[PDB]
Amino acid sequence: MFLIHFVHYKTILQKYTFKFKHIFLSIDKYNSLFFNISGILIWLNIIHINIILIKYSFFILINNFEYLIILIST
Amino acid sequence: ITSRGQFNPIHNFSYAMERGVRARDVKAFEKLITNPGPLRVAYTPDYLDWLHRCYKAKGTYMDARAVAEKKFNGAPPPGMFLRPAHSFRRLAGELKRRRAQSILDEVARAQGMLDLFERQPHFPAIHIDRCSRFHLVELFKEMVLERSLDSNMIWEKALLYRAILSERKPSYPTSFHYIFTAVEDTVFAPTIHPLAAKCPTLEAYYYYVYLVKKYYIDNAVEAHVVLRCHREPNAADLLFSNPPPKDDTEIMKAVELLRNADIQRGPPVLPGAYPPIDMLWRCEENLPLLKVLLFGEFNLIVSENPFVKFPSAHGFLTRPYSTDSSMSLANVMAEKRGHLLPSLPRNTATSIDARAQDIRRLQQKHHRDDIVSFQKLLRTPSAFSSYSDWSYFNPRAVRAEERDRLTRKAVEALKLYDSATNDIYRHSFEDVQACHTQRVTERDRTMPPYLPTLPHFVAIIKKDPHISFLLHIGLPDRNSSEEGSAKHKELEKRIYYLARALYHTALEYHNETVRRVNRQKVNVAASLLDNFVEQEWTTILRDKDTQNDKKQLARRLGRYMLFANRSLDDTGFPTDARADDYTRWMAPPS
Repeated sequence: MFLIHFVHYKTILQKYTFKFKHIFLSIDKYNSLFFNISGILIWLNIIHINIILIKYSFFILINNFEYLIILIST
Repeated sequence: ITSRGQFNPIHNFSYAMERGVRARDVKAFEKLITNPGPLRVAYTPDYLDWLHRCYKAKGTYMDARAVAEKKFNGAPPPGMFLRPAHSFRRLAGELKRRRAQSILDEVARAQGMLDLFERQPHFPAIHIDRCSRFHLVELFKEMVLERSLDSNMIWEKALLYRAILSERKPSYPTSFHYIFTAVEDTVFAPTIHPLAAKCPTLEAYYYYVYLVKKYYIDNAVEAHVVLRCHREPNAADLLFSNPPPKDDTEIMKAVELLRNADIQRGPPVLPGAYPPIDMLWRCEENLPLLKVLLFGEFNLIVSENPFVKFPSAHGFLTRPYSTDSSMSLANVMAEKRGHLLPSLPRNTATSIDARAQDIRRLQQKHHRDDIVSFQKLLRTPSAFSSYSDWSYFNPRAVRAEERDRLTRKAVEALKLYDSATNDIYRHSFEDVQACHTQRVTERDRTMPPYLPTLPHFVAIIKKDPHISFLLHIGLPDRNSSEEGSAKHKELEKRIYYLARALYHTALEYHNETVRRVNRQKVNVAASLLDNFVEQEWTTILRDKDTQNDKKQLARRLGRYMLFANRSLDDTGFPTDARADDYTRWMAPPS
């Protein structure tokens, strides 16, 4: 039987906060140092030189993977 | 319930309308409104209209309610259903309504009666033509006598009313004529003797005539002002009137003329003593004078501001304006600061004197404009309301408290009337079927056993070992000695303050602005309590071993934890939160 009619209180208080980072926030990426390329030399069958900026080059990279390439002041 | 310029019924229409007596024509209604018994209440046309309309509406109401109940052999709120008659809940509800409505009715009429003998404008004239010694004496002892502090002022009041009635005779309306019978019929004690102890002297009467003629008194109101100011050392100054008073040559001449003209029909000093008050009410001889007195109070009261006519008496009768000035500030501040502090550096002295002047200027500048703006702001419930704020001065104005008591009684009655709604009417059955689907659960779905309630906090701050010790044992006994009762009162009072503060913080906890302020109230309260406890504790320990005595018991309790440095949240319990967080929440306002 029913004796009464009432209004339904509830305590919805969130007072605690637990947020956990999903895994992919910590995954790696590939980051690189970046300087302005002053020049480039490519050689595979035939050598080719491109010069963007002529200055005394303070750093030089050599990379052999497919074609021989030399990145000047890179 | 009443506000300024509200109409209230002094009639009971309900009694006759339940018997089935109803009026149709306006003549019938006028016949309904006239008291047979001695008193005659006149009305403004306006109030009379309002009352008429109300009457008609009550006719229609009782009619439609009765017709509804003859058809069924009230009308529910929108989503509701009528419980059966002869159901306990409905019987209770209806009972509640009967009682509440009787209360509201009585209150309405009581406030009407207050209006009637406070001489509100819509009750322009109370006529006494039909009264006999009983009615007159009783009216006198309830209205005039009881209220008055001073006995001797009543006589003055009487003679001055006699003088005003006698001098203003042409301008009065026809309905007043009867009262003049009583004026010519007044009995005076012979000039200097059986009536000497019973009645006042003619000399006196002519003094008051001098006053009506010299100050142009038209009213019971200006009467009131004059009668309060005239015996005082500054009299000429207080009572100096805006149209300036006539020169005493003409006046004393016209008084000579009246005195003489009234002899052939059969600077005057303020008069002497009069016979003891009782004579006035209990001697047949004074009966006409008494009559005048009553007529003087219940009529002769007009709206007008007496302080247009007597602009200098406003400060004396009612309080003066604060913007109106009747040493240097620096010297005052020096006097408060005492001799134990350095005298103000004379930079700051000079600076403060400068402010004192600028403030003087602000006062003088805003004095008029504030007054004007204030009345204009009142003429426009609304923020501005009251029992009495009226522009005009009423010497019989009712005490605010009598009206407030009624109002409070009426608001209880209203809440009672509102209760019964849920007893008489009910929700749809299946709505409560639905409602019982979500059960009440102890843990979540029920409100927590600690709500903000004053005894919850009083208990919390009395639950502390040190304060519990101070209350019971520590202080010298409350009944035994005087220091005991004194200390006890103060400890209790301080607990109480800190409790009220915590409580009001708990209620408003959610809204930031109010919470920071209430928080400052907690700080002040707790600081007071802490200083009292600390002091009394030191006293206990110093005051001049034996096993388990007072001092040992005290030293066992340890260090007293200050209520200031306590961190209690909304529920009156110490916080879950980190100290840095709690501190930030409760920080002072800016």
